Amino acid sequence: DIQMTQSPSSLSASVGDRVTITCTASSSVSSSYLHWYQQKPGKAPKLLIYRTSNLASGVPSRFSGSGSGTDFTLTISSLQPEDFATYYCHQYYRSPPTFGGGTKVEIKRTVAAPSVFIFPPSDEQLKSGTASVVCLLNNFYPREAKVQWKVDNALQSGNSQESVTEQDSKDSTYSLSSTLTLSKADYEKHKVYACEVTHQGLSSPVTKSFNRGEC
Amino acid sequence: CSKNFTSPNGTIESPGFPEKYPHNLDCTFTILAKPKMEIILQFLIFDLEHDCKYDWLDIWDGIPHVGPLIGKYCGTKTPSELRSSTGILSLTFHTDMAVAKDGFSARYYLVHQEPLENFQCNVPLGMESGRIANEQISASSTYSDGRWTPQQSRLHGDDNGWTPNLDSNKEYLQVDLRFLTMLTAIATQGAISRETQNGYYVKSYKLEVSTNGEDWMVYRHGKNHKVFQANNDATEVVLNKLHAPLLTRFVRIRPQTWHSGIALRLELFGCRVTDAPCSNMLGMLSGLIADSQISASSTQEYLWSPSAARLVSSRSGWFPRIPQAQPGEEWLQVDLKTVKGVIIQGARARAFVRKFKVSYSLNGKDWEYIQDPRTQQPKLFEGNMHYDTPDIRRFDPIPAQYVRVYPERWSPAGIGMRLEVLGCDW
Amino acid sequence: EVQLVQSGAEVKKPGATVKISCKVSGFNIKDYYIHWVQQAPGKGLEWMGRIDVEDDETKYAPKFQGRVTITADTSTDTAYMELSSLRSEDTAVYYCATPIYGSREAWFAYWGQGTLVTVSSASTKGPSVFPLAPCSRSTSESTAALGCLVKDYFPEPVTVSWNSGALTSGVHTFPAVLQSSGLYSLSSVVTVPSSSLGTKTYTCNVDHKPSNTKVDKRV
Repeated sequence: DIQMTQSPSSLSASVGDRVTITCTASSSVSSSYLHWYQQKPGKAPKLLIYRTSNLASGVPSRFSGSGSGTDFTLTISSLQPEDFATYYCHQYYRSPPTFGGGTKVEIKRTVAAPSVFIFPPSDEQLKSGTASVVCLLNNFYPREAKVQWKVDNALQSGNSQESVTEQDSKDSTYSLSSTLTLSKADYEKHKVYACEVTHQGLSSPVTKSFNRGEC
Repeated sequence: CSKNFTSPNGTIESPGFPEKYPHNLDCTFTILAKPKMEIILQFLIFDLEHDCKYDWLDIWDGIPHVGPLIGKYCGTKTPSELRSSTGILSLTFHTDMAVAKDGFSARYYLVHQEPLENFQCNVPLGMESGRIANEQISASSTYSDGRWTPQQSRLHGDDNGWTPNLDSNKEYLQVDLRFLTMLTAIATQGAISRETQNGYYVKSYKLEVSTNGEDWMVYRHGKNHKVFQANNDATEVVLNKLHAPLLTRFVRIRPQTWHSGIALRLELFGCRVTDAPCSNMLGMLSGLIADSQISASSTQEYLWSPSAARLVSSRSGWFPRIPQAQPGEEWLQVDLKTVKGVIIQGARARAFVRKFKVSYSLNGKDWEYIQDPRTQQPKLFEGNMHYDTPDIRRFDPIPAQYVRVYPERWSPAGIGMRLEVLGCDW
Repeated sequence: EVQLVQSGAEVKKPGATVKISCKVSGFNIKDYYIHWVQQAPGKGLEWMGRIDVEDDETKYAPKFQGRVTITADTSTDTAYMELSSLRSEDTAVYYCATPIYGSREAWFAYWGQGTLVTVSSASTKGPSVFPLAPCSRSTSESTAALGCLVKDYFPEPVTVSWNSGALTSGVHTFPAVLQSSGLYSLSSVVTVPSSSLGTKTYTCNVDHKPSNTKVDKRV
């Protein structure tokens, strides 16, 4: 078979920038047989280019491709936040068809600060006998951020789990959720529950807090 | 400049070769062969390059500008091998006044013909064998990737097959046999893509045939177009025998239905009219029977030309003065031997003869009609179904030097006819 | 407009078999070509195989040979991939794709949405949905974040939409995180104006197809 290698695997390039992804073949692929696909985070791949990276299909003009034999390229003239995806090259010059590893385009953006929010455990959940305290840090750009769970002004480090969204298609920003899962017993034991957030977006870390008693 | 060739093995080339050729030249090289001998022409070198509107080489199936033109060449491309059993093959070399080129080098062989096995006419015509050249294969179009060319349409070819630019029933694979040939059968295959491993095949097709490549006939079966059933897989060969042997030069395969794309590999089967005993073309086509020998009863328009009645070559036909004349009052006469048949053609709305009688003579003054015993009167020969496609009508060998064809029935357009006589020397 | 609609997500025990559906429609026509691709959670697109729908002429990748069977129904335009003897590493999103008719170049012009198979021994539990609303709700920021917590669900995935898919803006449904031993927990957010918090009722529609648990809750 003819193995395909996409060299750059991760690209952080800013919006309105010229980006170039390689695709390269173990053997020689006929020009007409190299195709390119775009895979948005939660979606199936879509066709971009279908012959030698030359022929684009109902698609934006910024995308170009070229090549012959071993070395093929995909080029985005003005990168845009929408264009954040994994890009795959495919060959059908000799069966079985082979795909490349993929190139994960990411976007540089001006620093953005998180809109921190804190969420008390639901009344329904308390009856279940577990209490989860949720903290959103919403529209920040530098992915790296620190969440500090403080219970009655004591930093509690156990039972803290975070999920992060992928970069937004519109504004190239991340959102984060930190959930402290505690038993009802431990929830009753303490009164003040706090979120401390450190992000490049401020020098002052953003303490956000609630009191079990209150509401 | 002109020369004649009769020796068994010979050489033909542009004047002064290996030097570049002199300007404003118009030479004719004619090869003559005895009946039962085939002319093999092979080019070794060819450089005429500058529409061949400057310098060209014309190859003629007969006398130049009388017999049909085989091809015109003006490139760095050596013409492919030719096997002629017309008995005469002619080359016309034309040079201009600018940029003398290297010219051409060629050689010929006169070989005794060997008729096939019995007088069978199921010989492969040369798609698989390469006897038909790449030049002789063309198509309406070819696929964009250029991996499915007309030249890949040879039966058992190992690299895909022919595919057109679009899959439609208006696309076709064309073969020029270069000379009028008997066609009896067609073999087709699909193709498994070398790349995708996808199997493409034609499920059904139509047959189109021509003598000049301009006027076409769809091989009809009854009163409707014949729709041949083709392959059901991409690998196995499917042979369709024609129920009525055809006489043609140009063959076109038009796919009508296909599985997932049109892919074609092809073999054509047949023989030459000349393979049968005493079946030489006596010179109407080639021009060996000159104008002075062709006469007709009547002739629409004053001062007609006698070279309009020539089978195939003529781009018109013979017309009587009366459009609608009464049967047995009109005739075409050829002055030439043993006569064993004729080839009858219509005229290029459209005119052709549907029934006819033949009369023959040694004298030119005492005539006989070929007689059907059952009728006790002159036999009534079946004519054509179409204006272009010729029909060969053989009869019991009769010695004569004068032959006449009397049209009996014809198409609504009226009497239009082109003609050749078949036979051999005593 | 050609469109392929895949089967729903399944959980299947190790060593079992999974058949998934690709319903071709839109332009259809006979002589369609269906290809199956496997995207492991890690990443990568791996070609399982192809099928000539009209003539049953499946071609399979050597990796999945012995273990994959592709079938076509001509009567209903549906193609199937059956994966025998499942593996832990077989948990992936399976896509079906078709090229355009005349393309001998076999670019995958149209793709299906994707079916998730989770090969797990654990088996299936429906989600619990709990609202996330801020206490001291009437604070003074222009916009408020509201939430919908999907706890203790197996296997993946859950679809959280908001007001029956009306609210598609300012919505973040987080990637699920495995909790406990084999329970996933996911949260959804909507950012809405604080002024409209009292006036408008916000409802998250949570769908767990792997247990037919379709649950709506008003945050």
